[PDB]
Amino acid sequence: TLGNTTSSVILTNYMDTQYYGEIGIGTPPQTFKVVFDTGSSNVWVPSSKCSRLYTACVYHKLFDASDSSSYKHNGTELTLRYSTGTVSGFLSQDIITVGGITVTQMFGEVTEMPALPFMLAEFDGVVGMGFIEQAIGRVTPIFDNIISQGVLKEDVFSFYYNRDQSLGGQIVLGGSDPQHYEGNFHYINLIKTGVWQIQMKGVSVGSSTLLCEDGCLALVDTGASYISGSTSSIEKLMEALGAKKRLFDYVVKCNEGPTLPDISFHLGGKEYTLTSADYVFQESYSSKKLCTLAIHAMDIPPPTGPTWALGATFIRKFYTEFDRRNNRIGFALAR
Ligand SMILES: COCCCCC1(CNC(=O)[C@@H]2CNC[C@H](NS(=O)(=O)c3ccc(C)cc3)C2)c2ccccc2Oc2ccccc21
Ligand SMILES: *[C@@H]1O[C@H](CO)[C@@H](O)[C@H](O)[C@H]1NC(C)=O
Repeated sequence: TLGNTTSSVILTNYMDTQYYGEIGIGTPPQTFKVVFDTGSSNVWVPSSKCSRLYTACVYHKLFDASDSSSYKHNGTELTLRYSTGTVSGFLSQDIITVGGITVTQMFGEVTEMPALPFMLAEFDGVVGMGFIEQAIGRVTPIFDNIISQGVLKEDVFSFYYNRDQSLGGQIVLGGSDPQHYEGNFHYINLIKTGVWQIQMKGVSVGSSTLLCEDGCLALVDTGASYISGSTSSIEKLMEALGAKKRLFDYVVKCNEGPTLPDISFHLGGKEYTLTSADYVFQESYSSKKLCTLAIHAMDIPPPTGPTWALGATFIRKFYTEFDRRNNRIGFALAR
């Protein structure tokens, strides 16, 4: 069933690395800062039942079921794994408000939240924008529950991520916002339903296709901060850039940031090009300082990986539309 409704969520941009919006859980609503993640399908927030020995729980908003008149108990144990850390807790049900839409949703109350990395988290929880296939406990994802209401003009959702005092970004549920893109969308069909993953035809450093020559996978992840490849791919890429590997990143000398070549991603029919301005955190131009890149090595395990991931580095240049009706991803140049 389709309606006429489009709904939007204003996002906050934290240092070009974290983009999050707000949701309300319960009656009266308890508000949480959440990441809208196409790379996962579970909704979770920290719990009032999290032990204060977890320092992260001291530093974030906690859902208290005892203050909500609409809460429905479940209790099923749940463990959720991410790139940087793992959370564990139990399932609960309550009303969730996302941009004006009110939906009865099953979500996990997190009772184990490690200080590393959750102390670095500016957001409280996560809202999974993926398919039921990737959902732990085979729990209906929020978008599937929103589609079921028959209010949305279309079964699509769009992402706009700004460059670091105005709008941090925007999510549109049931459409796209033309104020944030230029030209026309170019679509790429998903390899298979269940994942927001597409086929990538090659990666060039300069003009020459130095990587992904025999084809590779690309996960379009709104919950990822960077553009990521396997340890091997990123080693070749960085060697070509003249970047040196540290513990958590690669760096160049700040003076050599503007001289770095363009990086292109062959997706569907087109070439998606990023200049050094799009992938270097250009904090200065000093010969005496090191500058980080917005491209990181990430070994994404099977069945999803080995795969590349196109996170916020890519979405900042290319406004992204996720089409649930036709199992495809659309890109247009972001305004
Ligand atoms: C663009 O804004 C996103 C900002 C949030 C990113 C970010 C980091 N990004 C992430 O975790 C990614 C979010 N999207 C799903 C992805 N899963 S995966 O399939 O690629 C994968 C799964 C397991 C392993 C071992 C490796 C890869 C991991 C985050 C996102 C969602 C959930 C938790 C989370 O933790 C933290 C904790 C601290 C700091 C950043 C994060
Ligand atoms: C928890 O939710 C699932 C559906 O996700 C349901 O089938 C199950 O019976 C629930 N468990 C309890 C104890 O309510």
